Amino acid sequence: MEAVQNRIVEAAERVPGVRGVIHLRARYVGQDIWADMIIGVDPENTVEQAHEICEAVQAAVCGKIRRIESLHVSAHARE
Amino acid sequence: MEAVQNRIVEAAERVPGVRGVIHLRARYVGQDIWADMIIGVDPENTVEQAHEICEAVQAAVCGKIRRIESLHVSAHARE
Ligand code: NI
Ligand code: NI
Repeated sequence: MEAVQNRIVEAAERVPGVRGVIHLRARYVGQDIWADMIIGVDPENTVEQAHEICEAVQAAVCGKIRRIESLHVSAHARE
Repeated sequence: MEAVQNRIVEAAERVPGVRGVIHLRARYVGQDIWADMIIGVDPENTVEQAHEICEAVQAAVCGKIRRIESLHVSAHARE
C-alpha cells in the first residue's frame, strides 16, 4: 500500500496546477484501490480551473495506477 | 507480474533514443524483481551512445519501479 500511495502522490504532483497533495486516503476493496484525495491549487485559479485540475489529476492517476477503480479528487487553496 | 512488465516497458519507451523494447524477461526473487531487457536503438547511433541510452533506461526503470533490484539493459539495431 505505501508503494501505491507514493505512486498516487507522484502522479498527482506531475499534473499542471497541482500545489501538492494535501490529503490522500487509499483503501483496498479486494484487489482494487478506492481513494479520496485533496490537492492544493493557486487561490487565484477560478473554481472552474480547479475543477479542470482535479479532472486532470483523476485521469493521470487512474491512467498510471491500473488497480485504482475509484478516485475522488477535490481542491483547496494553497500557497 | 504483467502489471510490473507493462510498467517496465512503458518506462523504457519514454527514454530518449529507445526504439521499442525488443525483449524483457522478469523474475521474482522473493518480493524483488530481477529483469533482463533488450532495447531497440538507431543503427547509426554510436556504440557509446547506445551504452548511454541503456544506462538511462536502467536509471528510469529502477527509479519508477522500486521493487526492481537488478536490471540489465542491452541494445540492438532497430528501424
Ligand atoms: Ni467539466
Ligand atoms: Ni558510461
